[PDB]
Amino acid sequence: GGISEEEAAQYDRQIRLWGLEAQKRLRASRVLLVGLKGLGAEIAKNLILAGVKGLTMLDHEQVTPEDPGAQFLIRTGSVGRNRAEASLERAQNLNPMVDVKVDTEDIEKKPESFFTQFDAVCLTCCSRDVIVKVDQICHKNSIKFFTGDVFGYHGYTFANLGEHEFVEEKTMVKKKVVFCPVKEALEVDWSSEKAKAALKRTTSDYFLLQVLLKFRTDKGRDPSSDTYEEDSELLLQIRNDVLDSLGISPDLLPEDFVRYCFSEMAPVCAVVGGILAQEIVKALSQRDPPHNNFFFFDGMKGNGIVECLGP
Amino acid sequence: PRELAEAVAGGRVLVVGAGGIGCELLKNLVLTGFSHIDLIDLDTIDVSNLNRQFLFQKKHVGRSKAQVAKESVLQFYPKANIVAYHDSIMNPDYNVEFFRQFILVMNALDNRAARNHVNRMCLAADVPLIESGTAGYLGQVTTIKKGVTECYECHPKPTFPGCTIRNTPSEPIHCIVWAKYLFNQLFGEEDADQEVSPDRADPEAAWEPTEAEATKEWAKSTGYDPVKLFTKLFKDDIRYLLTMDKLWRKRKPPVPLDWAEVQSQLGLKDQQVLDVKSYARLFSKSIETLRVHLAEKELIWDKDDPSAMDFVTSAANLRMHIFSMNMKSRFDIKSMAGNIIPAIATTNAVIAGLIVLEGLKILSGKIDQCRTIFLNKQPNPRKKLLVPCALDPPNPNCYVCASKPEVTVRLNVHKVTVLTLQDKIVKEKFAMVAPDVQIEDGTILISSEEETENNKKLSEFGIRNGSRLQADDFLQDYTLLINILHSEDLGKDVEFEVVG
Amino acid sequence: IKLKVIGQDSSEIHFKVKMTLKKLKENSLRFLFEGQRIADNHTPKELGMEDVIEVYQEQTGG
Ligand SMILES: *NS(=O)(=O)OC[C@H]1C[C@@H](Nc2ncncc2C(=O)c2cc([C@](C)(O)c3cccc(Br)n3)cs2)[C@H](O)[C@@H]1O
Ligand SMILES: [Zn+2]
Repeated sequence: GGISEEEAAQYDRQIRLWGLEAQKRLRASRVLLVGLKGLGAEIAKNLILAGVKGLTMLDHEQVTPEDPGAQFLIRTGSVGRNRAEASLERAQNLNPMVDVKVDTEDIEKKPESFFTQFDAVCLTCCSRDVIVKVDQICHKNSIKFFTGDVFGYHGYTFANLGEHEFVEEKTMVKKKVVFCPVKEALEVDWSSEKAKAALKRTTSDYFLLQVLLKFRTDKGRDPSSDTYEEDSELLLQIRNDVLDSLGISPDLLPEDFVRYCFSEMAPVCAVVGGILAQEIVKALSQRDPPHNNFFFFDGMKGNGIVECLGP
Repeated sequence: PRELAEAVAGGRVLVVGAGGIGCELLKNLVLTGFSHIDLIDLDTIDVSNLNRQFLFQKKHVGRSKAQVAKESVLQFYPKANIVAYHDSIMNPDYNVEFFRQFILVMNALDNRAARNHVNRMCLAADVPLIESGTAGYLGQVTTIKKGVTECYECHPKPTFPGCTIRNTPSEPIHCIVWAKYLFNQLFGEEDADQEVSPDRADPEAAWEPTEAEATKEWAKSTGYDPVKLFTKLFKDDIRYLLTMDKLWRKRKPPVPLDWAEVQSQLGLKDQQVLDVKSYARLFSKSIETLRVHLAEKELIWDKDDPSAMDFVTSAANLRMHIFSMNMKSRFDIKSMAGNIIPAIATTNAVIAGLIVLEGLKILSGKIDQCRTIFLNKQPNPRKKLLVPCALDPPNPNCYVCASKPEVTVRLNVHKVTVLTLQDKIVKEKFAMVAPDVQIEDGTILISSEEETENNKKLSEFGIRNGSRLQADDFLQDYTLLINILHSEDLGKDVEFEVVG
Repeated sequence: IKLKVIGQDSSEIHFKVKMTLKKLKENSLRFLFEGQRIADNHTPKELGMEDVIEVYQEQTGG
């Protein structure tokens, strides 16, 4: 059709799932991914295999000694190399049909015009301040915005697809779903009787995220298992302050949560990266209802929950 | 944590399958710190694999999946210890002692028969098994542990009448199945259940209620001549069919096709539906190729052999035409004939991540916290996209994992051969791989070592409504007692039945 | 009670049964109510059923 014979042969098993028109939409789409750590590498791998037009992998950090000894896009012994540069050869090789590019400059320093070339932006390991900034830029220019992160056994994804139209098989029917800004999503008011009732059925993973975002804001990094005792102590204090601040019992997040939220566990990257990449695919292809607006994963319980928070 | 890390760096694990789930799972195990892995897969890499089997690139097409998966992993982690087997897990080299090597087995299979075998091996060896599967956007994981959980076969698991295929097709699938049957009749193992000629004894045909109540040779003798086959199949047979006047009182008669008459009549290429002439030409072309191939190497039908696939496409579309149905694209027919499961990277990635999380809980001595986890496409009413459920205890009535299991089978002991018992019943229905059947009477009936060949009606051995058989699979370390009932009111198409 | 069975593919059915479950579920499916597996001899009364039953098939690809 509008794809070559080689592409039809390669993409055969997914064209049989989502159709040739959806595959053609992916083929036209360019994605920015920020952060090439465990979760970012999974997302990159899934998007590149799916056959997007292009993926720009942006990371300004070096591979460090504390980074895992095994990383599937990075050769062992790359301590000190820029992480996106270190990821480029293996990532490109997953799918030569995709234009895979590297950017080594800090996302914070990027002008608003840098974003306009992309159909979707996906942020991993970024600060709350950065998430809000880029979501605002994406809303201006109608760009699909995603963020996600993993912490120990837990992980999350968030989407802001603005006013999002798609088709779904009942024959296709066209539907619309409306998302809110990430600032609203992260700053829910738990005062009203309505909110107080919502809270009963809200996963505590949403407060976990608030605690971990504030750690990242306060420390400039995430909790690390090398500084477990030091980081555990501060996380407990942040739990107290964050929850007290929202008028919620600190005990909604159990006291031993610190045992389960450290480091990047590869299977958690795979789950969270699989869910996030597939939402990107759905959003780009405008096929099937996207999760509105948070997915929370707890790998101890095997729970994966979709919460609509913000409005 | 120390104990768990030591278990993981210590012991040895087995991954059965190096495909969509298997490649993801191999990666996750290595990055999680599993320092000794064995990986088995019997297949070679195909271009259709490359949208989701990310350890394989185009240059690897035609090499062993398992061997390439290992090579690819060693490029990002040289210290991994991986053993790759280019082999089937069904091979008797993989005996109970082989399985006992492992602290954990993980399935990454795409069919039930192999999963049944692995279930039995893990029960025999008393090694925990993580079972999993995917299809499209959906999938699931679960843990199997002898004496603690249901086994893979504790619950019953989820078919065309001969006469609807041979005489009265009304759906494209009937025509597709007919063409597969035709391919096997012409070039494959001649099976009696795959007859393609009109059925001369069909209840709907018979006028009185007393009677209603009750191919390769020929193609060989023509040199596999396309035109002669076309006429026999698309002309001669249809006219014969039109004999059976009762059939066509109700429904649209089929319309026979004549070779010379036919000869003088967007999405992907393969998604186009061609005209009758083109399929008739494809049919001819494909036969001439297949006959040539049947001289170098009976053939086995494979959706990925262009000629075999073209044969089935053309034959089914001509038959569709004859019975006044719209013809179908090669792309559609490939799905249906090949039973292709649509598949993508993300579903397999999620399932593989869950496999390892379940594995960690097992090896951490926390099996009480293991779950069956379903992956949904959309959240359930409790907002759950991944739905965990507690593990169930062994089913006391399971025909596999119970103490001394027994089943009951109703057949006709006078018309059922000893080959049908080995193949349709003990091998296929009950999933034994290397079986040994003998009568319960103080009389070896089937032997593992191929002996016997019997392959004689059953009643000619001292077998009647009440006899009992002792089927062993020593490889599977599994014994099943089969109780026979006899009957003659089974059905035109039901040759045996497992009594429930 | 009117009950809703909902399958993975979003197939929504309105059933209608009496509160005193093998007949409702009418063997390639497993049936759940808010987390818990539905036995053949389960009753709505026994389960606190007013609602929605979820159905799950085992996939065999990989
Ligand atoms: N889901 S996927 O298709 O992406 O990947 C699945 C993976 C499973 C693997 N199959 C396999 N691997 C190891 N051992 C056995 C198997 C089998 O599935 C089977 C082998 C047989 C027998 C009886 O050995 C057989 C039957 C018919 C032909 C042949 Br040759 N052998 C039965 S089932 C697939 O290759 C794939 O990579
Ligand atoms: Zn069992």
